[PDB]
Formats: sequence, C-alpha cells, structure tokens
Amino acid sequence: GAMGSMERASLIQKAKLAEQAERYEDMAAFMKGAVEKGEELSCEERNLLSVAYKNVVGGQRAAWRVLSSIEQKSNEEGSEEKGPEVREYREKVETELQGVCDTVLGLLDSHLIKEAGDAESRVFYLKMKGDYYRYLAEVATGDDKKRIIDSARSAYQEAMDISKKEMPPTNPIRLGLALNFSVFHYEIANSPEEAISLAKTTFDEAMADLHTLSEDSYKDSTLIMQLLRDNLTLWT
Amino acid sequence: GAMGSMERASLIQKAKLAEQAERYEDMAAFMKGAVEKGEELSCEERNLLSVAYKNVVGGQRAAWRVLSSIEQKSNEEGSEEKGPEVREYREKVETELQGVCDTVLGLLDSHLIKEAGDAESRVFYLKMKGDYYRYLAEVATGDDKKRIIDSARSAYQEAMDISKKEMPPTNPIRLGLALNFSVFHYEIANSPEEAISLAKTTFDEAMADLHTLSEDSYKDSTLIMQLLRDNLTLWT
Amino acid sequence: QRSTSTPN
Amino acid sequence: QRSTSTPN
Ligand SMILES: [Cl-]
Ligand SMILES: [Cl-]
Ligand SMILES: [Mg+2]
Ligand SMILES: [Mg+2]
Ligand SMILES: [Mg+2]
Ligand SMILES: [Mg+2]
Ligand SMILES: [Mg+2]
Ligand SMILES: [Mg+2]
Repeated sequence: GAMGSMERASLIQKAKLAEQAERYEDMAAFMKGAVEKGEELSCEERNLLSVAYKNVVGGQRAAWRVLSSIEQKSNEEGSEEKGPEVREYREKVETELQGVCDTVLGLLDSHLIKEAGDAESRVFYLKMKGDYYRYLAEVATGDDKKRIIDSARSAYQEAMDISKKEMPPTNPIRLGLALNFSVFHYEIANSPEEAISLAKTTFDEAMADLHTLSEDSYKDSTLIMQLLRDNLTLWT
Repeated sequence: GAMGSMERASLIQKAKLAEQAERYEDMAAFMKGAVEKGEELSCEERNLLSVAYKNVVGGQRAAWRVLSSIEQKSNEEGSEEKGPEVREYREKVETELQGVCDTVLGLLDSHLIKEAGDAESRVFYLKMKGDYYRYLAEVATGDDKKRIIDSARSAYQEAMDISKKEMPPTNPIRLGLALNFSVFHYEIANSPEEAISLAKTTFDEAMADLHTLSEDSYKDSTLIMQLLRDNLTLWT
Repeated sequence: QRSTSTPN
Repeated sequence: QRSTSTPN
C-alpha cells in the first residue's frame, strides 16, 4: 500500500519514533507496512506490532463503550426521543473498530501465523488472533456472534496447547495468554468459574517456578502474575 | 464535503457525542461540517469548534515537539548518522499540523470573521486566528516566518482593541485572549517584558472588577486569572 | 470494574 | 516549563 516504497528498516525505525510521539495510528500503519514486506518478525518487532494495534483498538473500544452506554440510556422508559444520531455515531465507531480488527486478523492470516514455527512466535500470533476476535465479539449482536466467539476460543485454545508443551509456566507470553483467555471466559463466554480456575492454576504454577529465574525475569513474570491476582480479587 | 448531507443540528449533536467519547478528530470534522452550513455559530457552538481543534492540534504539537527534540539531538557532535527517517517523520507530522491550522484559518476567513458583529463572537474568532497563526509560527523556519508571526500579532491586536472597548476586564474571553497574546510575546516574539507587562496589567484590572460579579462569574474569571499568575511565576 | 487484560 | 495558554 502507501508503505510499499519505504524500506523495511525505515518503517520499523519510524514505528519506534511514532511510539515515542504517542502517534499510535501512525505506528500501526508503519508496522502494517513492515509486515507486508513478507519477512518474519523478530521478537521486538512483534511487540511493536502488538503495542501499535492494542493502542489503536483500545481507544476505539473506550469510545464505543461511552457511546453504547449513552445509546442504552436513550432506550430506557421515560427517555426523550432524540433521533437516529446516537445509533449512527455508535455504528460509525463500531465499523471503524471492526475494520482495525479485520486488518490485524488479515495480517495474521496472510501470512504471519503460517510462517511462525517457534513457540514464541506462534503462541504470540495465536494469542493476537484470539484477542482481536474477542474485540469483535464485544460489539457483536446478531447471527455470527456465536461464530466470532468460537473463533476467539479456538485461537486461544491452540495457543494454550502449544504454550503448555513448549514454555515454562513463568514465560511472560504464556502468562499473558492465560490472563487474556481468562478474561475471555469471564467477559465474553459467560464462564466465570472457568475464568477463575484458569487464573488460579496459572498463578500457582508460575509461583512454583519463580525459583528458576533471574532477578530480571522474576520482575517480568511477577508483573503479569499480579494482574491475574487483581482479576481474582475482582471476580471473587 | 463528507458532511454536506448531514443536518446542522445532527452535526452539532454528534460533535457533543464525540467530545464525550474523546474522539476529537471526529468532533472537529463534525464542527467543520456545521460551520460550512453557512449560518453563524452560537456561543456554545463556538466553544465546541474551539475545543475540537484545540485538542487535535494539541496532540500534533506535542508529537512535533517530541520529534523535533530527537532530531535536534541527532544533529549534535558525536551523534551517530541514522539516515533521513527522523527528519522525514517530523516533516510528516509538521505537514499534518500545518494542514489543521490551515483548515481552521480557512473557516475563519470563509466566512466566520466577516459575519461576526458582536464583540463576543468577533473577539473569539480573532483570538482563534491569532492562536492558529501562533501554532504555524512554532514550526516555521525560512522565508515566511516573519510574515506568520506578523499575522498572529495583527489578529491578536485587533481582538485586544475590540475587547478593551467592548468587554469588562473580567470577561473570560478577554482574559483568555490576553493570556494567549502574552504567551505569543514570550514564546514567539522574543518579547518577555511585553508578556510580563500584559499579564500583570490584565490580572490587576480583572482583580479590581471582581466585586461586580456573581459567584459563578467570579469562578469563571478567577480560573483564568490564576493562569496569568502561573505564567508570571514561571517568567519571573 | 472491567477485568484487566495483558498490558503493553 | 512551557507557558500556559487558555484551556478548554
Ligand atoms: Cl455518524
Ligand atoms: Cl514519514
Ligand atoms: Mg529493501
Ligand atoms: Mg454494526
Ligand atoms: Mg462456584
Ligand atoms: Mg437542514
Ligand atoms: Mg516543513
Ligand atoms: Mg526588565
């Protein structure tokens, strides 16, 4: 696309600048360009891709939730009719969010996942796939909602199976996957008990492996463990 | 443009939704559409226009300053050569910022200012004109920089002359104009003494008129007075 | 509160 | 510090 004429290394360099500038839409466009060069991504480059799109979609999700809350108050008893505008604007934001999710899913399908053989890369991309189907599920209503939820579940489950076989229980990628799959269970799949069990099991298995870690790896792992604990505290 | 088919009232309604959603680019696009209907703007509508573009340009200014700081470190002794990318990305952000400023200035010229007869509206728009030329001056280097600075100055001065004749010294529009013109003097025009004198005089004349005000107007005026004091504290 | 997912 | 201009 518009990045086709820019060097791969320059796209990555500019993604890093955009991050520093808090220009996340630019960051995401640079990283899309880098992916579309066709080469596999390094660990650092995967992280840049993730950060860029997570920030873009996160802003959209936050706006969607504000608009949805105004829309659902408009649809209460005793609410004055104010016309189509709230729905139309919610729809506009929703369609943009869906477009971003579709963009990310398209990068994963063409061709990041199929070229990813190492557990670090494959788990990362499958977790991403689950996340972006999860964001689609948050706004889905209507006939494909079940299928979207199933797509998220399937991606997460494939990532889980690989991570349990190939990574230690403290690996930050494995931990973040488990965190996000637990969120899926609680918030999307109407399975709070599964969410709680996964978070508990994950936390406890990681605890038991901390003794193997350097000081720096310990800090990395315990940061995510704390998030599992924060959700457990919220959910119980 | 893209808003030509939307009702004026719907554009305003959606600008308010976009503000709630922190969707300032959308907000600005809705308000541009509303302006381009050709009718004069109410006080509330002027404020929406201002808020939208101030937030858009403010994000651009912040990003520009981050990029400019990285660029000027690259141009120090002992800095490794890293290629054209920093300059190119700074230029990209700068060009976008300039485009937003040009958009606002274009709305003012076609035809908000010429239709504005009341002091509240005219002062507001002339202050806006000064502000957006000021933002252009922040990034200007090269042959028109003087002319851009002079355009800012001229707009501010016309606004000042009207405000002193037609508004009380506590009027929040008058106060904000004086605040921003003082910033122009200090940061753009290399005139710190003029900045300090304007802020002092403004503050003191407002103080002397507070006794005339209701509790609510008092709160409005004193909020801006405090900003004048904060700059005086910084500059002395 | 909404649940916390993995941060950047 | 940069100088403060009028807020929203
Ligand atoms: Cl809309
Ligand atoms: Cl660029
Ligand atoms: Mg090449
Ligand atoms: Mg829809
Ligand atoms: Mg139970
Ligand atoms: Mg009409
Ligand atoms: Mg330039
Ligand atoms: Mg002196």
